[PDB]
Amino acid sequence: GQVLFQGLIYSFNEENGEDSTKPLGPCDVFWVQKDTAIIRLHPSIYTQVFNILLQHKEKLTVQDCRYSLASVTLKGAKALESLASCLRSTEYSKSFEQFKMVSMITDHNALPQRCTFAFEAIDPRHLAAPKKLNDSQRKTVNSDDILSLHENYPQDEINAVFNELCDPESRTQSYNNQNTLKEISARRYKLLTATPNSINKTTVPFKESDDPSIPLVIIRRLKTRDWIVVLPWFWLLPLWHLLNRIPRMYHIGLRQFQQIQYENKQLYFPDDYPFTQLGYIENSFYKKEASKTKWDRKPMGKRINFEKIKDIHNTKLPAYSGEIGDFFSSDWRFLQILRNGIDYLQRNDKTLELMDGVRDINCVNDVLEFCKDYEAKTKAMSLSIEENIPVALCKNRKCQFRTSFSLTFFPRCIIAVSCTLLERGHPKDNARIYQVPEKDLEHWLQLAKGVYRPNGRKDHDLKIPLPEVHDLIGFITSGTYHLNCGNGMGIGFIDHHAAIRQPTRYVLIRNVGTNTYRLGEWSKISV
Amino acid sequence: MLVDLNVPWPQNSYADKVTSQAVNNLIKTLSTLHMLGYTHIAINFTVNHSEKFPNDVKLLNPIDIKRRFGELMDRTGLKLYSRITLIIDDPSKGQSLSKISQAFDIVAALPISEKGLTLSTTNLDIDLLTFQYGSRLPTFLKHKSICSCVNRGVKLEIVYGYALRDVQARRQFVSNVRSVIRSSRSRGIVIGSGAMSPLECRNILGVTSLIKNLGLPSDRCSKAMGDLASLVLLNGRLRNKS
Amino acid sequence: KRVTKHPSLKTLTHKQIHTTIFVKSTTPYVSALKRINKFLDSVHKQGSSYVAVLGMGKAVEKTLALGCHFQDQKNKKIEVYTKTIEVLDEVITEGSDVEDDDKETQLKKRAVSGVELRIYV
Amino acid sequence: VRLKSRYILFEIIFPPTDTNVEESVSKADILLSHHRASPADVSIKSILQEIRRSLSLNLGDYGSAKCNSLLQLKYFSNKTSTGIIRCHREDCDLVIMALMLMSKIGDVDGLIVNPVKVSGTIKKIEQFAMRRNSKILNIIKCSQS
RNA sequence: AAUCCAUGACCAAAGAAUCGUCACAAAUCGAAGCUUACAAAAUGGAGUAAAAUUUUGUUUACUCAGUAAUAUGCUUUGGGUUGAAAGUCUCCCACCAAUUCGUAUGCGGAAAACGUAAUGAGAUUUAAAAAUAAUUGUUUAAAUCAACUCAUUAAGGAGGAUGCCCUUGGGUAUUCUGCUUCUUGACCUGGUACCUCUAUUGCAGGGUACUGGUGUUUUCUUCGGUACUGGAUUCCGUUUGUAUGGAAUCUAAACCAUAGUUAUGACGAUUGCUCUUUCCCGUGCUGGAUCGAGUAACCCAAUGGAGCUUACUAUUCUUGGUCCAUGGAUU
Ligand SMILES: [Mg+2]
Repeated sequence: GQVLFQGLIYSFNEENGEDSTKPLGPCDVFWVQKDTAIIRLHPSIYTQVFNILLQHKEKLTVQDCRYSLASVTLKGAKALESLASCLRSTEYSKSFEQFKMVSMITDHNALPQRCTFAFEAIDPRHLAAPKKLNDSQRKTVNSDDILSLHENYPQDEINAVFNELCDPESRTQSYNNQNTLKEISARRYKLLTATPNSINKTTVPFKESDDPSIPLVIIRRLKTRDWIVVLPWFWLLPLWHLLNRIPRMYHIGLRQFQQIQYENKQLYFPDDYPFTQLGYIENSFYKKEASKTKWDRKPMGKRINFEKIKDIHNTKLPAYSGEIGDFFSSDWRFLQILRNGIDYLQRNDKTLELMDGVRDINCVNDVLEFCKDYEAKTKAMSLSIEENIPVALCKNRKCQFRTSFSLTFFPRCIIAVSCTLLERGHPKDNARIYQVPEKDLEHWLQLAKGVYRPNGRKDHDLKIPLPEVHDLIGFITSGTYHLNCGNGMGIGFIDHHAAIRQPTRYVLIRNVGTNTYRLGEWSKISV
Repeated sequence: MLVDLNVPWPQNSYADKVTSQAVNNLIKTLSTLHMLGYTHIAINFTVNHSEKFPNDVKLLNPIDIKRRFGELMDRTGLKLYSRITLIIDDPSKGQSLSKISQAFDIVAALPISEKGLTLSTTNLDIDLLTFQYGSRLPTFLKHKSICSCVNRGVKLEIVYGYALRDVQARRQFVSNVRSVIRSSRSRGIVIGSGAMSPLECRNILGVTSLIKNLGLPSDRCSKAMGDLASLVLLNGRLRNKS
Repeated sequence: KRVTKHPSLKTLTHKQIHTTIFVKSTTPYVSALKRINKFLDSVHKQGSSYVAVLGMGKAVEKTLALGCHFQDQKNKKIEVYTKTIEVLDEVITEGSDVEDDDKETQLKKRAVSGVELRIYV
Repeated sequence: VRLKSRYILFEIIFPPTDTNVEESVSKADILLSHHRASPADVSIKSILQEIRRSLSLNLGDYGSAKCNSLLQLKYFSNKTSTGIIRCHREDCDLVIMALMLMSKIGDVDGLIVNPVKVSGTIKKIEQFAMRRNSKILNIIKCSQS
């Protein structure tokens, strides 16, 4: 079906008879003619992908496309109604016959997954004004047309356009006669006097000899829910001009792209993805150093004091006395070492004690001291020698979830979940995710059901049952007030062992400086 | 929602029979309270501690809201409750609360002497404590008794209606309400309107501004009034049912 | 058997979408009242006459509730119409440990009854 | 640094103080018997003088001097008995208490002054007044049936 | 001359955070949001119980989506918001293989009457500041330092010399020779040669290739081309050619801020910071606990972003460093 998908790429490394796989990141792979495969992804990891590909090129042909093929993304409901008014076809084609009707659908989710329309379009500067297409069969649009769209598909012409875009000879021939703005203005001025002296034409006709044929590609993505149009490098500017010329189109940026992709449920390679190598490495570095510089920038008595915050954990320990993790970044090294120490404690004996080369730990304070001395040693040289958090999206199905004194050797897999606040509270990034205890299980259930005042309104003015410290199961990376539902959406990553531990889906959220615990429910995301 | 807990009934004794004009004036003033905007109304009936209580249960309340105000209740859409205050002077002619607590919903008191305050703070199953704001207070409002009666749950009731009667008693009412605010330390303060005429009832904004300028913070006024009136209505209904 | 359901084809020109509330099954009552009041106020500056209220399936009951609320509360003429909605469902047909999400697809039409509710000013 | 103003909306309500005449118990009937009309002897300088007298009599000398610096009646008409008085944000509670303590007019007796909406802008006051006027018509239309 | 202590002068950074409450099927000092309509119960759903009917079929009485929705409620935030909202400062917010600053010019930058780096000099006796465009109460300097202004240094690769760790060798900094970085373009006048239109020619106008010249380019401040960017509906032609084009009627909107039009209110409670008051272990500890005060000043948005300048911090909150400034002590 040659449909576009967005999956998780890996860096495979097999010399002879040994295979070790590392999490690389995202990628978009597309097949054409069963032999031409295109792979598009982030440049920083694209360099490594190209390197590991060129390392094995004895029976394989590689082609880089960084300054000869480009793509632009459209989002919204009326995104295709302007792309149609901008694009014009050179001669009759079935791809355009389907795209014309698709432009009137107005709903992207109604269309099926397989929808790729490619053809040869006219120059964007050829058009004077963005004239809209024929709109008279708008009412007679039923499901039979969409049902037939999956059957009727011109594979031949679309494959020819794809092969023309891949081959570097036709891609260069496309630049045969690239008319200048002065030439187009002269053509528009000479068409003022045509042989039919009855109709005013402001456009200019197409020529089979003195005109360049420009190939376009249009693909729909199911995950990002957007329409990506691919076009050569030097041809993108004229299309972009006429696209932005539409008075319902603004330019979306990487920050607004982040807002959009955070809106639905989606994730990011550099910022959100905490388990890949490049993403987590540069995330931890850049964010930690930036926050630390902004923190040391302000003087004493002017910044929030993470070190001195009372009433954070019940039965306070004399180890940190402030924040348990890192003051700036959501650190998973402390999380994994703490959980490893807790697992060791439960493995030596059924119960855990709080207060009493490296010592044989008998209390969680020794685990906190181990975390602290490890971080103090790390304060000098590189961090993350192997990893801190992997992702097990398939291994539990592969064999099983499987849980001598290192505390930092084996990592702890995490699942991508989304926690939604069901009551009063506002989340932020680098937030802590705690698990609801067993003794105070009915109080949170009653708070989630309802507790009103005798006046009638809700009641949030009560005493909070502060939980213990050994309840860290996750960290929220993208915490921002959700505007699509009216509550606070939290994008975190919880542990699978603690997910199976609890018999309920309730979970507590806390900030990095705030000492209040909000209640919510998390939902698993299959990404 | 707003709650009024101090609507007086035009009848002092039990031999006192009601007059149709008094019932009409009470209907007028309740309609005016509902017009200014209210949800809960609790009419009060005054009685003397020296008067003989009847040997009845079916006749303790000469109100019978169901037969008189039961039509207004489902027409205009409000509620009415039973409340009785006790004008207590000295420890005599009494020693009966278990039979007056089952008939009515809210039980109040009106101490006017030295021993009256002590007996009100000692062994009286009361909810609200009311003082004579019109005339002078008995001796002096101190913390030793007020703190002890507020820590158990009994609140102090303030009548902003007595001020709008004449011009001379305004000074005494102010000097008494400020003493009550200074002694109670602004925790257990509930307010009511003891007006019998529809010309002496105000809205929430005016009353709030008055009590704010008289010595009570804006948080105390709102929170106390609303939640404490709702809670006293709730516990009265609960002790009436069970 | 695994089968997913996509939404129904919505073809709105420029203004039929504006003066129209699509009542979901999870949409609260008071939010619907607020948005209906906003639409009722903004219609005659949008240039329409009525406010469309479309709901299908589980939300039909509370859609009729919203209708009969404004029927007598604000004394505004209401018009109820019974329509049919065709929805496309994507099912897997039987014909290697592969994820069930990435499998062969077949489209099937399903007709459901729905209520359109117009409110005048 | 910036002059902060705050307008107060007040209404004159006449209670049906007549014990010889029985009254109908409903919403719109009491709304109509409470919003009947204002008397002819009603003006802006006659209400401002009365409220100034009441303020000087209840608060005192300095209490009236501090509020009478920016105490003006911006908009008021006797047809519906709704007025908008301008005052400062510091003495707004004092003006509300003075409106509450308004006893009677020099010639007209038996009336209540009700403060409804208070804010620091006239646009929102006008919007709330229009909303209240629209809400008033609903019970009237419902009861006319 | 070295170190320490106290004061004063000058440069640079930042503008503490958390919780709860406020009547009206609507409200508040305000604001936003809870709308890609379905519980696969529409391929004319799945079954149970009774009567009658020679089974079907028909009439009554029920079960199933249960993680179920819960009626003006509910969640969020709101004056420095990128530390100055302040200020008669500058600029972007349509393109233009080019009469359109076609500007490879120290670096960064789309631009900036923009930031910074190395060297030399300067003070109404000067390139220019004073005692014949913006801003600032004082408004650069004029022993040395510090600050302002102006005048030079084009990007990358290769060879030699010097200095440092190091003495196979390699790395960094400076300086000299020198190559690579190539869109047949200041503007304008005259002559010659070729082609097209005005429907024969000499001639009239435009384009291109070449040569010659300062040629009154003294309007020393904008003067080039193209572009219907709100919404609704109707008419007509089409496998003879273009697979889409032609034209018509009516309205007025384009209304958009994780503050938005001068609104950002009222108090209560908790944590943190400065100095002083005392105690303790082990001198000391971003140590703990009381007894207190302070949490300031400059000033406030009206479309958005960047640069610069100017106001701020004396018991009227703070922090870091420097000083060929003085004061005391030791060597
Ligand atoms: Mg301004």
